[PDB]
Amino acid sequence: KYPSKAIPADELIDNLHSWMRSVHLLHVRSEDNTLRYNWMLGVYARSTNYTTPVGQLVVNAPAILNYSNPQDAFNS
Amino acid sequence: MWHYTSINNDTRVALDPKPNQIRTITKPNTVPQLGTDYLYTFNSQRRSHTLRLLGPFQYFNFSETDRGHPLFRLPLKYPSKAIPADELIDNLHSWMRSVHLLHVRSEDNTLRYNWMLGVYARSTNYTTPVGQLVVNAPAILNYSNPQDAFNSVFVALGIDYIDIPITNSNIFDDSSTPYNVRIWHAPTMTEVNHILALMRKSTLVSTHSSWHWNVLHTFHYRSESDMIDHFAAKILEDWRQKEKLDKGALVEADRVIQRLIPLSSSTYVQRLAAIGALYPNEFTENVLDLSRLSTALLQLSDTYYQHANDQLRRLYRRMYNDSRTLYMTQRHQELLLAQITADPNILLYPYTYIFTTIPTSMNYISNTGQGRIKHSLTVTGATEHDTVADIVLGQTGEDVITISMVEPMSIAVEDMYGYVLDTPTRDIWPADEQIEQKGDAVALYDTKTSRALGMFNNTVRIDDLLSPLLSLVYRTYIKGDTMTMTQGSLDHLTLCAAVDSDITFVGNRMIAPLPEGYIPKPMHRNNSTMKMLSLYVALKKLENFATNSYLMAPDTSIILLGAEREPAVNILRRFNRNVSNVRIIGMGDRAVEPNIRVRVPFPIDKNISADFIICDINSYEDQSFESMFSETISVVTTCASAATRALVKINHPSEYMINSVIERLSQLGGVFYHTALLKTASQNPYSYETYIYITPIAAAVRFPFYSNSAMINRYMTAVADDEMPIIPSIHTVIKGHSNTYSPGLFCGCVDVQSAPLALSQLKSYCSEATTWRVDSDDNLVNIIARIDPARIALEFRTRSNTSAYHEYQRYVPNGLGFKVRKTREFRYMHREVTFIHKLMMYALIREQISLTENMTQVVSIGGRNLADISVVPLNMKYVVIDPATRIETLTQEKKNIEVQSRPFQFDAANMDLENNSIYLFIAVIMNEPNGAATPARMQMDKIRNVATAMLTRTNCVAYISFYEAGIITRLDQSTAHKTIRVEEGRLKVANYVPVDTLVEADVTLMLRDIGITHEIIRPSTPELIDACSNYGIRLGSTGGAVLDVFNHYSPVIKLVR
Amino acid sequence: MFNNTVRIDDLLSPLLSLVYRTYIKGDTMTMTQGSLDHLTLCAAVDSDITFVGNRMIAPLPEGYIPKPMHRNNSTMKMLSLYVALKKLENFATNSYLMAPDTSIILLGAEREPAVNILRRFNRNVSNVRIIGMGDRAVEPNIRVRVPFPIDKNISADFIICDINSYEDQSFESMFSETISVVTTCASAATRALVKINHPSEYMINSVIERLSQLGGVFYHTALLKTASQNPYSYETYIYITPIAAAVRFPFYSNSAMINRYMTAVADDEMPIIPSIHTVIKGHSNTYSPGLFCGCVDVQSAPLALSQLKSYCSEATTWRVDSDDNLVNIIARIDPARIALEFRTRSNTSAYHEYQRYVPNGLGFKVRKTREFRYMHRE
Amino acid sequence: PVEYGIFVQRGATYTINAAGEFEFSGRNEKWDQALYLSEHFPALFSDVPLAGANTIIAIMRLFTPQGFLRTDDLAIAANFPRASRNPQTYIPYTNQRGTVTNEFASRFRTIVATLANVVNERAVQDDMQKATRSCTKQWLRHLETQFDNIAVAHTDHLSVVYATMSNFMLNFTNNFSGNHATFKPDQYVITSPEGSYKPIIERQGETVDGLTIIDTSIVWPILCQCTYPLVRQSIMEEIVYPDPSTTLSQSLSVAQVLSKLTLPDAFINMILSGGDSVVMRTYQTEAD
Amino acid sequence: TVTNEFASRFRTIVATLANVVNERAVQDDMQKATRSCTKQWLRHLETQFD
Ligand SMILES: Nc1nc2c(ncn2[C@@H]2O[C@H](COP(=O)(O)OP(=O)(O)OP(=O)(O)O)[C@@H](O)[C@H]2O)c(=O)[nH]1
Ligand SMILES: Nc1nc2c(ncn2[C@@H]2O[C@H](COP(=O)(O)OP(=O)(O)OP(=O)(O)O)[C@@H](O)[C@H]2O)c(=O)[nH]1
Ligand SMILES: Nc1ncnc2c1ncn2[C@@H]1O[C@H](COP(=O)(O)OP(=O)(O)OP(=O)(O)O)[C@@H](O)[C@H]1O
Ligand SMILES: C[S@@+](CC[C@H](N)C(=O)[O-])C[C@H]1O[C@@H](n2cnc3c(N)ncnc32)[C@H](O)[C@@H]1O
Ligand SMILES: C[S@@+](CC[C@H](N)C(=O)[O-])C[C@H]1O[C@@H](n2cnc3c(N)ncnc32)[C@H](O)[C@@H]1O
Ligand SMILES: C[S@@+](CC[C@H](N)C(=O)[O-])C[C@H]1O[C@@H](n2cnc3c(N)ncnc32)[C@H](O)[C@@H]1O
Ligand SMILES: [Mg+2]
Repeated sequence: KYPSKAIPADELIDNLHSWMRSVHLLHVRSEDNTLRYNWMLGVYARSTNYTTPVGQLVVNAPAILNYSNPQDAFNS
Repeated sequence: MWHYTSINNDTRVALDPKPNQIRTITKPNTVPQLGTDYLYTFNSQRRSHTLRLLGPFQYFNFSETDRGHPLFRLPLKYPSKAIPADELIDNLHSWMRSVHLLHVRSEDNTLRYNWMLGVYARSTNYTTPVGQLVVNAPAILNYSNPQDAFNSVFVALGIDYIDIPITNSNIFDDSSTPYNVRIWHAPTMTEVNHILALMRKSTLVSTHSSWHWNVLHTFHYRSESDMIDHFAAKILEDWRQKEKLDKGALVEADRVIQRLIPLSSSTYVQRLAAIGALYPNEFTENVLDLSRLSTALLQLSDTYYQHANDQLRRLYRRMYNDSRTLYMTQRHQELLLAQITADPNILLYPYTYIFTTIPTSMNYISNTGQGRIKHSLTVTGATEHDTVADIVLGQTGEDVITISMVEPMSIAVEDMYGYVLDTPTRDIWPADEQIEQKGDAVALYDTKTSRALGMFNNTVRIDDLLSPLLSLVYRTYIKGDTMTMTQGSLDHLTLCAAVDSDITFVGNRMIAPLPEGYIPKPMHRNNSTMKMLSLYVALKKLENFATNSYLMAPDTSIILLGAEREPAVNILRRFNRNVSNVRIIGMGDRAVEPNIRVRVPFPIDKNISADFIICDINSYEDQSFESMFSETISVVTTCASAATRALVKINHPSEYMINSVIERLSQLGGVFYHTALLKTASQNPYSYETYIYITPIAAAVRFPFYSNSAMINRYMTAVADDEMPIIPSIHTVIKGHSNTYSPGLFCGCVDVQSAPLALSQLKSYCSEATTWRVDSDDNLVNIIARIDPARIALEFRTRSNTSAYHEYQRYVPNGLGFKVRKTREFRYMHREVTFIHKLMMYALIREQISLTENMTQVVSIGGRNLADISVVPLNMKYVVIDPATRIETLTQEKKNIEVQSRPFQFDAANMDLENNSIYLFIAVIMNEPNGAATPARMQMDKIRNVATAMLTRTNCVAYISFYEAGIITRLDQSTAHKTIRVEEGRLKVANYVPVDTLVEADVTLMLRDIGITHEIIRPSTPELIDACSNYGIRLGSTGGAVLDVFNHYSPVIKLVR
Repeated sequence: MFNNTVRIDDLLSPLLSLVYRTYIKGDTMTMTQGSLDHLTLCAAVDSDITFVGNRMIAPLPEGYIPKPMHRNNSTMKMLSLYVALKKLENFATNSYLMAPDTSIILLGAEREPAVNILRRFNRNVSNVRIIGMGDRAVEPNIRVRVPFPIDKNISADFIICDINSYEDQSFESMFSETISVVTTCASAATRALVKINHPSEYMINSVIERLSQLGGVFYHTALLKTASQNPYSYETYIYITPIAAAVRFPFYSNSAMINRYMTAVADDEMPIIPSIHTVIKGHSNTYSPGLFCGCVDVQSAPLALSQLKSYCSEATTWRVDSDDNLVNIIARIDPARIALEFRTRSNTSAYHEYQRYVPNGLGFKVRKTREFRYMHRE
Repeated sequence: PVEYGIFVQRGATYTINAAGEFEFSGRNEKWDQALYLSEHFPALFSDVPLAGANTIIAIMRLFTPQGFLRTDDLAIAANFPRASRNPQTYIPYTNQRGTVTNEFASRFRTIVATLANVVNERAVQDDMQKATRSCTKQWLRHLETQFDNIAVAHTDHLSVVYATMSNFMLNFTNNFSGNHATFKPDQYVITSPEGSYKPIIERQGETVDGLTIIDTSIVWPILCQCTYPLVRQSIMEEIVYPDPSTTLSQSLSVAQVLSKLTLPDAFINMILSGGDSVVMRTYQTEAD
Repeated sequence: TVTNEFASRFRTIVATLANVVNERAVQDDMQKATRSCTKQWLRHLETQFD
């Protein structure tokens, strides 16, 4: 839309915001303080719109993204 | 103040107009006015428009015809932004012109107008039987006695009730209403009782403790959820009202018990009814979160359903099992009595139990709203602990807590250009001293300086330390926000150092506005840039001290002898753009243009001279000491020969190098070179690199050689460490009273229930600990706590593990922080220089004390708030004799610390020094107990008395700190002392009163006259590194400049017997 | 009832908002740096202010409308206590900015908005500590109990205590706690301004005796009361300072601030709630304090003014419009008029004059009027 | 598309919480009618405003009912069976006696204005000819007129029919609350302790000779190709007021059959009602 | 998935071609009718593609 000049900050912000409103990662919030969220696998699943086996696993069991020991997050 | 004071009134009846005001109630003639006729607001975050009419129109049903009006088309017309006020007003006005309620104006003054029925009729466009009755007999709306206003429509229509839809307050939303208000024909109390009884035989209905127009009305809900949200909002209203009534304030409550009574509801609404009637303490403490009110309310019931208190549990249960009854306090009940007295035929809900409220002593702390709590943990408390479980802290995301390496240094701009001096002291340089110092400098050069000092010097760079400030001047100048400053001013030089573009004043004290569309790039600076600027400022302050303008004089020159890109040459050239005829050139062996590229010493053909020079020569190549020495010598020689005011760098400032430089200047024919060591505040705080200042003077310089100079001690005392540098850990497991923790900081999160326990345990290590929840919804509380060596040195003196756990549990859940924004902690927090010098002196005295054998106790006179506690070993007993110290007999008994709490008497005969004792007098002799300055003769006198008093003792060791006189000579000539001062010849450190200084020569002479053993020691570089590594402190720039000259002139006398 | 009804916060609210409303429109312009008007401005808006030059505040950046400063009931009071200390260090001062390289502590703390306002008021002064320090304190304020922990080092050139335990407690514990609070407040600063929640002669004198007991310092003291306090509060601020001289006449007896509290005692009767009367009886003398308020047909209006002369000294009246015959009437009941009129049974009045008012001679006002149950008096 | 992405990121469905708050799925799934008895509701009908998706919400407002909730009073007086504690029926439109303007029709007017703005924006975005665009608007205002012309017949005549059919004996369930956002039918089952339960309402796939499929297209003949006795003004049909007996008797008959129909099962299960039993061991705690 | 990513990509592709053929259409001053007809065929291809 703007081949030769800077995107005006208003349009950049408004589109970036509406697109941010557009995103929602799957998750199961929990009270354990040791838990983390496997950002990579979640954003990936979302990007494939949950069609890959990982996206299936995530769409059915979002809790699998939560993890204590970092490695186990993938072993799971 | 037990009895409630209140004036209950049917506010809703008062809202209804006289029939005569109905014609003009729309105010057809004039535009609606904001804040009086209407209340528009646009929440941009929610993108939700909200209009709300005031006056009678706050209660107003809309006909679909009214909803077809463009006014209601407006929010769709402006999805993302506020409706402009003109359109709002014009549409609101034309719609106001659109409305006309039916009425029959009459001359009776007792008459009112039934606003509800009229607006309702109009909204249904008079199709309902009420609308028919009104369209045919408008006069029926007029009424004297409020109740009859409805009885008249009940008799005339023959119906037992009328179902009026409720209004949404925000006229914009067209959403289906949660419930609606049925209105019953029940003039008598008996008819009311019967309707209530029958109402308890039917789904989803509730009612108020009393009713408006004295006419019975029931809410009928379209679902359970609607009933729950309604009951919740009402519980909040009743609780706020009762919260006000219990304060004894007069209230204009429209009704005594604001909360709803279920007649038939589900379990959950019965739970809300029960905790609602309880008036739990937890509401007043703000322990509940109102962001999702009903939820918390349900949870509250869950506690009360199984409450630890028996009375509250049985009370809540009993209320739950008789939801239809209206529980109320005796104090409410007397208000209900006053109401029934003033209006004998008032109706109010007949089924009502009167309970005495159950007191509860637990005052929870709480505060919804942003702001992390910065706890100061107590060493001890009423709570005892035994084998506390290890408390794991969670991993924290960077979304919540970031851990930057070093805290950036907030500071005033002028403070960047300060420098400190160190004048020479020795009148002669004996050859044996030359061999000793040469052996020292060679041994020190051949084996590299301390690895820890290297780590700090390479971690705490001055460039990053200044970066947030220099950029900020650029950001303001880019916005045009900057305006006025003097031509020669330091603020001006900072501006030239912040932007690449040439600046120009439009007149006195006024920089030119930026040309349109112009946004010049920030000036590019390497690490030595600001330093070179500050050295230039130093020379400007040395040519004459009083100057405020820093511009070079016309027809004069400067050379920056070490060069590369040398941005400082460009900045300086641009700073002096308005001065006529001034050479400004760099001249390195690696120099790029503008700077000439050339080796030093200069080629014999080339002619180089200037009124000033700032050498920064430094060979990157590793080399023999003899070559480094000859090279630095030749560099100082050519630097001095070429200018009247050289400012040579000295990369390895041993006493031998500097003295060889003085001897070499002595060797030059016919000129006598005055000289002084120097250190600017723009140097890296930890660098031992020092700038010698060479100038010629006609007089021979008495005392030209250096011995035990401060700047020299900064380098020479540093030596290779036995140990690896102490890398700052982040701890995540809070063990109970363990004492295994390496310096660093606890950082993580816990479930908020476990938070009081965590603060209870980390009091053993950290002196203080910031904490916060991220949001009201997320139960984890984040916690950051730097480890204090002093707290360890206090807490671990005994095995007892007391804490204020009982207090910290008053924080859960709202009482320990809220912050959505990500926080940024540093591994090396800023501290003022005096504090660093304190910690250094403590490292010196503590290392000194651990060496001594068989001493029963440490007596720290004037110890204040156990400031010297870090020094004393955990085994031996500690004693304080500062009058100002607070007494804590429990803390003293539990932690093995006597406190005399009396002014120590310095007279020798009165004094009683125990054998096998270490007497600390750290900065106590220089002040009277009341804080007034003690004159120096009195200080030398009291030191003499402490000396004579310990002559009888077999084993005793005094440590009398004091201020040497020489510092006043040096600070009078320096600039970098934001903290330290010199008010009329006296030192004025920190906020302390000015105080006269002792001379070291007379003190040592006096101690020789007493014959007691003595050794004037001062903390060195390794003590600094230990202080910073242990406390997690970065030095900071002003501190780096002033610390050498300050530390050297706080001698610690070490009396020994 | 009066102390909890006549809050100072609502009493000041129309004024503090007005300074915000003017500043938001850019209508405000000139004021001195240390001036009280400046401090009021810092108390009115959350955004940091900055002068563009002497006696001139900077214009608002375009599109910027900063939120009003959030204030609790004790905010303006804390500001006024700070002003009091500034006036006590030297009476003649006009600038109220803290001196460079000096510190203050607001010892009682929570959100303590006053600490933020004060910190922003002194933004142009170099190097000044300003911190709250409550047991309930939220950041910036450090959270800590008083007396201070024996390890922690606390000192300042000024302190403004506002400590007040919400918990009901034994008198001996309240006494020991207030004593320790004054003691730590005096030890920590050269100019303490401690609150005294229950200023009996005994409490204050015990405080003077306790300061007498501290070694080597003689504490001059004075009771104090700022105008930003709730008008009815008996809470008083003792002012502790040290002076080289021993203070002749240091104890209090029959002091005014003390009498405000000590003379108050539990009443035999319930508080007199202000009624709104609606029936004007003829020369009756039964009316509880409050005010007549309502309307009559304008023909009956001269009669009404004729009767309420017995009670009210004066009575505002008006018709709403030329078309509506009812005349509204408001009349506060004067005890003095009752004490005059009821000395004898005669019921004379200027009815003959009041009937010269009907119909146009007794008011017109379309705008809604706002009467108060508690009118201001000097 | 943008508003869509913002809407559907929230979730295609939601569940009302026990605390009463909505909880959207966060998932984009096709609805199945098996979900109708489930905890879930379609999210288009939540009436919960959402930032950046205001157009979808405002369009979804147009589906709001224009009726009222009449209590089934005659059915109570007659003591007819009613599954609810307070029986009620949502009658789709109010009687509009004596009014020059018809509110049911005016609502359709505002609805059509909204659709005009919507179809206008879509028309200009797709650069379609002015001719077709105005033709769409013309058809819309025509629908407006047709709607008024029959609105009289629905609101003032069909409504009394709904109002009496609500009181008929066998019409025992509550039909609708008037709140699409929150309504779900009360779900009774015939549970037994020693068996599996039968829901009364079930998606059992019996179609009752096609009665369960709904042709919404049926609205077109209603608006456009049907006469009503009130619509016809000026000829005068004179309204029919059907004899109660013909349905009443039918109801009775049904009620009389299904009454005794279960009797023998009821009698035996009464006898054997105490007859189920658990195996139990009795340990002896003392001698003899 | 309710939406098909392979098809949605073709959707964005077609929007781009719409902008392109739009610019070429207005540069050559061609009739509004044919222009909207091109857009119509494009959205038809979109549907077939899904
Ligand atoms: N899609 C996706 N890729 C990731 C994510 N996190 C890491 N990666 C990728 O995984 C690769 C391996 O991770 P790293 O060990 O951090 O490799 P890296 O090249 O050092 O990553 P950089 O920080 O960009 O230098 C990187 O190339 C990243 O692009 C994630 O959350 N989502
Ligand atoms: N349509 C209509 N509803 C009214 C009118 N006046 C009161 N109501 C409704 O009648 C209900 C009962 O009246 P109240 O006793 O004042 O109940 P309330 O919930 O305390 O009302 P609030 O002042 O909004 O808190 C309220 O929910 C109002 O919404 C009116 O004039 N017109
Ligand atoms: N807060 C409460 N107040 C009164 N009774 C309760 C409460 N909570 C549970 N009960 C009793 O227990 C039964 C509900 O059981 P349970 O608590 O396991 O599930 P619930 O209804 O979801 O409540 P909770 O949310 O406390 O689990 C109800 O019949 C009720 O009588
Ligand atoms: C520490 S750097 C500082 C230079 C300058 N302040 C800058 O960074 O722009 C010193 C430089 O002086 C040069 N140098 C070292 N020895 C020199 C010598 N004997 N004569 C001239 N230049 C020398 C080195 O190449 C080195 O780059
Ligand atoms: C500078 S402070 C503490 C310095 C250092 N941090 C320490 O703890 O030793 C010195 C304190 O000693 C106390 N003091 C001064 N003169 C004293 C005296 N003559 N006898 C006892 N205490 C004294 C004062 O109250 C003052 O607070
Ligand atoms: C009346 S409030 C006023 C505080 C402050 N002016 C404000 O509102 O922001 C006094 C506070 O001091 C706290 N407090 C009470 N006793 C204390 C004590 N002994 N030590 C420290 N703080 C105390 C209480 O928690 C109370 O919230
Ligand atoms: Mg109300």
